[PDB]
Amino acid sequence: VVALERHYALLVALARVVGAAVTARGAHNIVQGRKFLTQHRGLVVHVLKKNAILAQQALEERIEELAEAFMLLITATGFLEYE
Amino acid sequence: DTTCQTAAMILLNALVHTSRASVDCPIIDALNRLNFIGVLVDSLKEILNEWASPSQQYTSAKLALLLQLCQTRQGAKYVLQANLFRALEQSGVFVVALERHYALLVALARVVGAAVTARGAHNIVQGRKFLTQHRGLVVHVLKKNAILAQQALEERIEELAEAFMLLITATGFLEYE
Amino acid sequence: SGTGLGEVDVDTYLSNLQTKTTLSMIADGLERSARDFDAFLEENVTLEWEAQRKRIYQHFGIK
Amino acid sequence: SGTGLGEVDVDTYLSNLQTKTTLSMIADGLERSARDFDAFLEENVTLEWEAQRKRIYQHFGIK
Repeated sequence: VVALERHYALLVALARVVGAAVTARGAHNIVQGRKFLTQHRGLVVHVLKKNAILAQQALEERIEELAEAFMLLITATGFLEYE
Repeated sequence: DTTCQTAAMILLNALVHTSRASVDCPIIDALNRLNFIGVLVDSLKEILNEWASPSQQYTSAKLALLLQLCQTRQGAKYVLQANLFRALEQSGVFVVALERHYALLVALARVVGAAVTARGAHNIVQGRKFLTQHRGLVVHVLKKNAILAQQALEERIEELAEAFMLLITATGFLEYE
Repeated sequence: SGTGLGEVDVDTYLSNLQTKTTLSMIADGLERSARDFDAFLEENVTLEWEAQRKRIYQHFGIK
Repeated sequence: SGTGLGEVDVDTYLSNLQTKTTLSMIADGLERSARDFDAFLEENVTLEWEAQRKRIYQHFGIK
């Protein structure tokens, strides 16, 4: 249970760097964000649906942060408009 | 109707399948002229709402059909022009209950994986964006693989993990680093 | 004995028959589609680079 | 009593002290970074659209 928690910790770190970068400059980086979600589609869907004893709470906490990380990139990149 | 649309969707799979065995096909061409491929890709949106149950089995035949068109060389032309990358993004899709979840991701991954490696270097530009925009999620699957319900769930992980791997080597994401 | 022992009626018997036929048809179609996809993948991957495609990633990504 | 009872030596005592100090420093740094990131996210999300950002996806994607 502890090994998996460390795995998500790495994905969260990378997701935050990419998420904050796209929403930093503006419409000049949204073109890249859409490709990241489209090229890696499906993986994020599993995380956004999972969230929707000590080690268990720690693991679930990372899922909440990981799930909310991509959500920020979606609303910031405007992937909904692409459909 | 719920059963007519299901049987009709599965029927088209047999027509295109047996036609290829007979590099082009007149059946797939007719579907494009009738605006069937167009409306079909449009229905891909909000797939999460649709997905034993009658609605579940119906979607299986739907995504299964699209996977067949992405195997022939001519399908990449008509399929790519439908702008399927933007259709699967609006839906936000990216022990037995979990198994069904991966089954949907595999179906979508196969359609996208086979489509990029069908035409050539004209679709690799889109594949890189899908992996970069959705990075991290695939990393969890590729690392997971590396009683009855358990084996069935793990089997989907192997197929899902190998699905993206084919797109990577076919798209050339390693060169981008 | 007779006149009913864990049995059903004709109106329900025909419905159960139709449901079983439909379920069997759907299962056969799904299995055939899966087998065709597996054969296609085996034919496309048996060309070359069977283990390198995964070795490159295992070397690039975290093992 | 004395002369040793589940005790250690000075050479190992100083090493354990240094290791504990290093681990505490690393833990404090990680906790401070996490707290700063959480505060930044709270400041950036408290502007508006707190629940809509997830509702749009719950309506688009499969619930």
